[PDB]
Amino acid sequence: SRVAKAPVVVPAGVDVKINGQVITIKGKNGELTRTLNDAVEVKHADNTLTFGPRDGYADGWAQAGTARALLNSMVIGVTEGFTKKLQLVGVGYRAAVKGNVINLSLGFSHPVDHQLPAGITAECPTQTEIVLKGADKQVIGQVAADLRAYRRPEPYKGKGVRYADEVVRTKEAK
Amino acid sequence: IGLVGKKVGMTRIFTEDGVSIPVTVIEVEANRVTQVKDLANDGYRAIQVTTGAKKANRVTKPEAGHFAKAGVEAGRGLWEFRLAEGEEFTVGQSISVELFADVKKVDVTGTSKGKGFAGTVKRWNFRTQDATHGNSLSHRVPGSIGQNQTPGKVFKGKKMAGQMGNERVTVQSLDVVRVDAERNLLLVKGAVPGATGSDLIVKPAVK
Amino acid sequence: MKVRASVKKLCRNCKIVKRDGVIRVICSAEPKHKQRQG
Amino acid sequence: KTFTAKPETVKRDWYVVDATGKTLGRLATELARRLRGKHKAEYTPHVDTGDYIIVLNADKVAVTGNKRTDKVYYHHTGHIGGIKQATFEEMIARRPERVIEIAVKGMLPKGPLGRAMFRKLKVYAGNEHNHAAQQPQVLDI
RNA sequence: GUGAAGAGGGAAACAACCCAGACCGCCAGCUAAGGUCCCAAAGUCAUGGUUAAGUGGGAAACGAUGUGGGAAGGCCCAGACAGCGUCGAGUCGGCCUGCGCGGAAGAU
RNA sequence: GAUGUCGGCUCAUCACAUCCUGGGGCUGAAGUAGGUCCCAAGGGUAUGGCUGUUCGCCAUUUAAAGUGGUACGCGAGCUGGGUUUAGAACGUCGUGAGACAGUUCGGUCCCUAUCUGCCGUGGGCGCUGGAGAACUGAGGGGGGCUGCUCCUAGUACGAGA
RNA sequence: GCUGAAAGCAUCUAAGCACGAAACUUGCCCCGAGAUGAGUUCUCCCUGACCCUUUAAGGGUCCUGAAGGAACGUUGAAGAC
Ligand SMILES: [K+]
Ligand SMILES: [K+]
Ligand SMILES: [K+]
Ligand SMILES: [K+]
Ligand SMILES: [K+]
Ligand SMILES: [K+]
Ligand SMILES: [K+]
Ligand SMILES: [K+]
Ligand SMILES: [K+]
Ligand SMILES: [K+]
Ligand SMILES: [K+]
Ligand SMILES: [Mg+2]
Ligand SMILES: [Mg+2]
Ligand SMILES: [Mg+2]
Ligand SMILES: [Mg+2]
Ligand SMILES: [Mg+2]
Ligand SMILES: [Mg+2]
Ligand SMILES: [Mg+2]
Ligand SMILES: [Mg+2]
Ligand SMILES: [Mg+2]
Ligand SMILES: [Mg+2]
Ligand SMILES: [Mg+2]
Ligand SMILES: [Mg+2]
Ligand SMILES: [Mg+2]
Ligand SMILES: [Mg+2]
Ligand SMILES: [Mg+2]
Ligand SMILES: [Mg+2]
Ligand SMILES: [Mg+2]
Ligand SMILES: [Mg+2]
Ligand SMILES: [Mg+2]
Ligand SMILES: [Mg+2]
Ligand SMILES: [Mg+2]
Ligand SMILES: [Mg+2]
Ligand SMILES: [Mg+2]
Ligand SMILES: [Mg+2]
Ligand SMILES: [Mg+2]
Ligand SMILES: [Mg+2]
Ligand SMILES: [Mg+2]
Ligand SMILES: [Mg+2]
Ligand SMILES: [Mg+2]
Ligand SMILES: [Zn+2]
Repeated sequence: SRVAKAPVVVPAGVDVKINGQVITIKGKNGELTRTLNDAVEVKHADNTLTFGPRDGYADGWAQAGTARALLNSMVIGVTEGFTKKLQLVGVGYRAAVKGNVINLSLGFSHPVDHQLPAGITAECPTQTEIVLKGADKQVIGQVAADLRAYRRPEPYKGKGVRYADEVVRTKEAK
Repeated sequence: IGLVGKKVGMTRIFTEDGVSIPVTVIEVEANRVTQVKDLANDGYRAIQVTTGAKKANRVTKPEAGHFAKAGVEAGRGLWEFRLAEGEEFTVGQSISVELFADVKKVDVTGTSKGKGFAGTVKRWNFRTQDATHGNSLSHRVPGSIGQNQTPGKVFKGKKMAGQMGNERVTVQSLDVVRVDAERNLLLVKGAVPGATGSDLIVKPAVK
Repeated sequence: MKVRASVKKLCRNCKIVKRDGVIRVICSAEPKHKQRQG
Repeated sequence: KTFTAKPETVKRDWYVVDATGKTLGRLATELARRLRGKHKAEYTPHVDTGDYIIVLNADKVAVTGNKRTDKVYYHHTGHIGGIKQATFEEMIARRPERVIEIAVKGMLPKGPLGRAMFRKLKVYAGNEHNHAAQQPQVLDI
């Protein structure tokens, strides 16, 4: 509603292909594709995209708020990109990259290998840090959740794969 | 694919390390492709094989013409094998026991030995009732076959007396002990279904 | 997870959310306060 | 005496129906009606006066609400414990013509004539039928 | 009051409930209860609403930003509520009430 | 104008309020191992001593020795120890015959299956000229348990254990 | 869990997307076209004349008798039959 109210700015570089509902945006980093909900109009004019509820769709306004949120993401992301950073924490918890597959050693009896998706790429600045980069806020978030889920931060020492940004609630054992 | 062979019998192979391997000897003579089935004509991909030899007079005109179309001598029967994506054969091509040279494990399908009408003790491993302690005429009999008015019937698939064996049986994942192109022999470790002289289907192990 | 007929905010940080037709209490602060109506 | 239709003289036509987008049950009532011959003035309760109907695109039949996931088809195998189930979406995946067939069969009379009526329904998952020889007229349901 | 000593139609089936009291015949007509998408006779009837639970087509104390209607309160361009010094129109929690939700485990 | 009754044996079948195995949330969860709640019915789920026992207690196992429904499943399938005929005795009550929600010893369990059902196995006709083969797979059934050891590693965890 | 508004925030959910168990559908084994919805493929076989009459998917005569099947016999690691 109020998210939908605020129209997303289209910068220079940031091509816009409206055709029914698909909103295919081609910036200079990359290119993105989203279908959209049948209760969303998209009115592109004046280097500026706008949203609103169409009739015969009670949810209408809610669907505009989601669609605006998704579009500011694709306007961002092919101009500046998205980045996410993870840390490893533990006795000998090493990360390593080898093309589009991240090699992790997270204290298993087997080396976990994580194949990054198409368009999501990654590099390790240390052995105990990982840096994901992409055009798409959802996929970079999903990949990082997949990495974190190998060895989730545990409640006593905070060991495992934290988001660098996150905080880990510790507890003293009984 | 697999190959059709005959159960010669059982024997052993003594290894150099002093192990005695029980073997079934399978005579796998040349399997001659009688018909190639394809997706266009038949709706599925397979080869029909024959093996062995049939008396000239006991081959019927309908059967003789089927063999005649292939350019193959009549054998003792016809069997199909489903093809994978990779495979192709031609009508008339012979396939020998050397197909199994690098195969480590086989499934062997035969017709089990016929036991005729078997009771529940033999057929289903039912327990006998008391030999003594007053048992009246009910030593190997099945006991109860249901409940009461609820449900007031016997359920389908109830284990009862009847025909036992003389049916198709596969035994899976038998180790190939030896292949011998020269004498048309495949040796597999352990027992396989069927009487001596019975037809066996041997395929590479699915598991 | 507490599975209860009566589910309710136990602190200031507890939040009611309906997920898949189930009333749930989630709580950022306390794992004990996480609830499911059932 | 009131007219009766006569089985050896009844005129039966061939029709073709596209099930794409049609609500299952509202399509099925119109099939069942026309298989029975309720649309004809010669309608006779003991005679099959209805028409042959081809149904195309049975895999694209629609259902409202959450029936695509939540509508369950139950059957028993006759063996104890043999209660089997499939959701509508699973039925669409494996045996898509059965969804329309099951729906129509439930709406036809029970007994020999009802079964005879059902034989005139020819349901196809695709957009092609093999019945060009019968010269199907397009029927808008 | 009905059954008993009462048929017919309805309530799937169902003495005792609902409608209704069978003198006989009719391949006429109108109604009752109850019904009118197909099984199965008759509205895929019209108009305006509610429900999204297959609720309808089992179950309470109690729980809940489900959703519709009504009457008041509070704060609010002397810039509210949220995110926060700023940013620009609503925002807050009760009351009543319609319809839904969870609470809801059983044996062929 | 009869629906055989406890317990056992044989054979089961279903429910899930789950005993084990599987998945998971919380823990006053360091690890190991527990507690509690949720999901889950695929399969699995002791032998003995005593007693008619079910049960229970006990011994020794097991991953576990689940809880219920099925005429407290199952005697036209078996048993007949309990119990409720006729014999006899004790305690007890009664003047007595006799009697006991007491005890004790002894004490006939029939049926050739017509129908349904179920397990097997044929004959008939059909399937559109007749015939011999090889098939496709709608559909149905079977199967689905789990211990211990070693490696990973005396590694993670822990003050150590 | 991700992204994500409705509800500027938050929120696994309303749109959208990912994961997740011996349960479910498969994969393994066996039956299986009476699956009357009776399916498919390959092969084999039969290529005479004539009459009758309410003329019709009609009823006979003579000639013909295939492929194949059965029957009988010797039998089986198949079987109550
Ligand atoms: K009366
Ligand atoms: K309902
Ligand atoms: K039981
Ligand atoms: K637990
Ligand atoms: K189970
Ligand atoms: K009883
Ligand atoms: K008994
Ligand atoms: K009986
Ligand atoms: K008996
Ligand atoms: K009967
Ligand atoms: K057939
Ligand atoms: Mg035998
Ligand atoms: Mg025994
Ligand atoms: Mg006796
Ligand atoms: Mg005896
Ligand atoms: Mg019954
Ligand atoms: Mg969920
Ligand atoms: Mg009827
Ligand atoms: Mg009387
Ligand atoms: Mg009456
Ligand atoms: Mg009635
Ligand atoms: Mg009228
Ligand atoms: Mg009608
Ligand atoms: Mg209308
Ligand atoms: Mg209901
Ligand atoms: Mg309620
Ligand atoms: Mg009687
Ligand atoms: Mg449960
Ligand atoms: Mg089971
Ligand atoms: Mg089940
Ligand atoms: Mg399974
Ligand atoms: Mg015991
Ligand atoms: Mg009983
Ligand atoms: Mg029981
Ligand atoms: Mg007896
Ligand atoms: Mg009995
Ligand atoms: Mg006794
Ligand atoms: Mg006496
Ligand atoms: Mg947000
Ligand atoms: Mg297992
Ligand atoms: Zn809280």
